[PDB]
Amino acid sequence: EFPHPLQDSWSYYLFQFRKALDWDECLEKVATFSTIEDFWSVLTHTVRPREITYGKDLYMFKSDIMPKWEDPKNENGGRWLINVTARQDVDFLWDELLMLLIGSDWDTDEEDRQICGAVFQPRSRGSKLSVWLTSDNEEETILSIGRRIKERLELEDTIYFQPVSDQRSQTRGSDCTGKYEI
Amino acid sequence: GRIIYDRKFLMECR
Ligand SMILES: C[n+]1cn([C@@H]2O[C@H](COP(=O)(O)OP(=O)(O)OP(=O)(O)OC[C@H]3O[C@@H](n4cnc5c(=O)[nH]c(N)nc54)[C@H](O)[C@@H]3O)[C@@H](O)[C@H]2O)c2nc(N)[nH]c(=O)c21
Repeated sequence: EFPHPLQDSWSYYLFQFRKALDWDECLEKVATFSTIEDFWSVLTHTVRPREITYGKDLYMFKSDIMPKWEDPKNENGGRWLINVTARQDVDFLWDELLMLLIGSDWDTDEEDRQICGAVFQPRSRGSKLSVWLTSDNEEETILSIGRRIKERLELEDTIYFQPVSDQRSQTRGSDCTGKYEI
Repeated sequence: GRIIYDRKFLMECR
């Protein structure tokens, strides 16, 4: 039962808001894993997406990449944004998404290179899953990644690619477009 | 060589 090594080492974080903490101070690293076995153990020992309280978020990023815009690997990037519908199981969405990422089940090496991490954000008004990518202008690769996400997550609604600049300038509470859409 | 695992295999490990 020698462990199965992953293409990358990943770190798993919880975002928990408390009063008078800066945004990044609300993040805490709860695991770093590098094997299939340890990947599944993290999920078995942390809260399921369907059980999480609103506004408490899950971040899974390649270990060398901090889960914030300020990281060199994120600052010129963007995210595929997925708006969860009432009929969808967020446990399925999150598990399929993370399997796609940690298993590196992309057609090409180049797509894997774009990947920074994934984010689950439970919200009252509609939950969101995101995949953060290192660039905002590798159109062809960004689009094949978006297409693969939709396939694996069995998504029907349009997904949106939003560069970090647009994320920064987004107002909390505004009701959704992207540089790319599919 | 990029290390690749499909969902069938990952789930079998789960
Ligand atoms: C990814 N990111 C986000 N922020 C910042 O977080 C805000 C909400 O984003 P969000 O994506 O949670 O938006 P909503 O769901 O509309 O928020 P909403 O549903 O209103 O809140 C979700 C949860 O986040 C909490 N929260 C929302 N805004 C802030 C904030 O500005 N500071 C802190 N400490 N907590 C916040 C809130 O209490 C709740 O627990 C953004 O506008 C950025 O200012 C980041 N700041 C930096 N420096 N670097 C980052 O990488 C970064």
